[PDB]
Amino acid sequence: LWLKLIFLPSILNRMYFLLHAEALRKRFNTYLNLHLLPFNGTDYMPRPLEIDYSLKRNGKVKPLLILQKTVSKEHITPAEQGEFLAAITASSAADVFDMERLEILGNSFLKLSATLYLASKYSDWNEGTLTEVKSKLVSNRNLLFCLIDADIPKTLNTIQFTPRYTWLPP
Amino acid sequence: YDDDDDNVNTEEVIMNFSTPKVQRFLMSLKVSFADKDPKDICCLVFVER
Amino acid sequence: KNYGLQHAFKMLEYFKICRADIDKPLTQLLNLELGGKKMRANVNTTEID
Amino acid sequence: VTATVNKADKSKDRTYKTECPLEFYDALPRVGEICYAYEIFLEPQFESCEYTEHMYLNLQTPRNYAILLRNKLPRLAEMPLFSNQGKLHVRVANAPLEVIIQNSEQLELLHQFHGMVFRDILKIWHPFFVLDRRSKENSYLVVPLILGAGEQKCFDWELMTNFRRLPQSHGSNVQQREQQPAPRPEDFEGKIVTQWY
Repeated sequence: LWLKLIFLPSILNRMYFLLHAEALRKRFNTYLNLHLLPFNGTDYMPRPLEIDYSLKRNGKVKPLLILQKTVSKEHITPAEQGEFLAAITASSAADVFDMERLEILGNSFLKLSATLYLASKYSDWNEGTLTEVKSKLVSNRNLLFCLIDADIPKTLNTIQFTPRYTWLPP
Repeated sequence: YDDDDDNVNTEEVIMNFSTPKVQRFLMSLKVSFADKDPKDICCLVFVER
Repeated sequence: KNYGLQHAFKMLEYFKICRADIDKPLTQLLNLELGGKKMRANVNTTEID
Repeated sequence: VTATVNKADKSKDRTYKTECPLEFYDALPRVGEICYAYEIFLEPQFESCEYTEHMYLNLQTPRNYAILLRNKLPRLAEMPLFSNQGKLHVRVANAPLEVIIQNSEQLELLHQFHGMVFRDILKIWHPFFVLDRRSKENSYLVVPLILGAGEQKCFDWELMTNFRRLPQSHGSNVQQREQQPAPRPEDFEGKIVTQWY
């Protein structure tokens, strides 16, 4: 029991942010009306977290997966709780995963979506002002404000776990 | 010749090759701040020379 | 990564990054219109060729 | 967005009031209410060997601890931990243990043991820490478990009524060691000892 209690603070600190990730997962699934699916309903089976081994301290064209599941719904996969936890966990928290790899795809999608939205909305503008407005939309300040007003930064995992020094037990 | 582990060998040599004044000082230091938070302690040592 | 672009477009409505409208929903950005006065759809293809 | 004054300080940051998960809020168990305990199971992944026999064997013993809440947890993903002997797998049981606390002193014993673990076994304690009864943010308990009747498990009351605080390690001189009873192997098997000399 002493050996098992040695690991207790780490387990509790992971459970904290796993519960935050579950909250985010359920909230986003419900907002998309996808919460009634067999995958995402009461029968959700969370897959175990996966080690991101890329981290430093750890004839024919193949169809693209995201586009494959964009047009056909049979390839839709449940949004994993571990994936949301990785999205929340910053690199400063010296955990075994971070938000870096997801951020690349998220940034690319945000840029593409803002570009198409502005092009469809303001089709009678020159390229210069469209580029400027897009740079404003995807700027750090805009994303910062529009995530602060979503009450997300109160649930982020961004500090290294030093239980003895900067941690308050339950 | 006592052992090969240097980390405890330093403690051993310090404990053997010091007068009981230094030994008792170090032991009182160890038992005073065994596993505490460095921000939780603030101490002074007054010596003459 | 989990739901494709069509569902991911709705998230920008959640974060208020892209303001929605009755005429152009966010789910239909894949239906981009190269509209405006800059295009002339009545021109016969011989002039282009 | 018009003003350009705030474009210089690209390296700013802000202070945010953190908030616990909704489950952990107001999760302190109460007398005469149903509370749920989720046992924590540790699965050692590394292959057993002469160096890692103790860590492999001990972690598989069914004397685990749980986490005690008023609120009900969702299903949690299995999680990896890296001990010095290798990798670990930790899972939280999806089916909670449902019990009721019918004694204020019983709850006091539970919460005293919870405070004891951090104060002594893990030494997380600080001079200003206080045992919290406010039943507010981040308030839940940790309780040990032992096998009872059948496959069901229960609270391990004897350890908590015995270990309110860890006894301080004190040596014995020859005089007082003489009449101390002869040590028995059963009293040392699977226990914790320390070299006081």
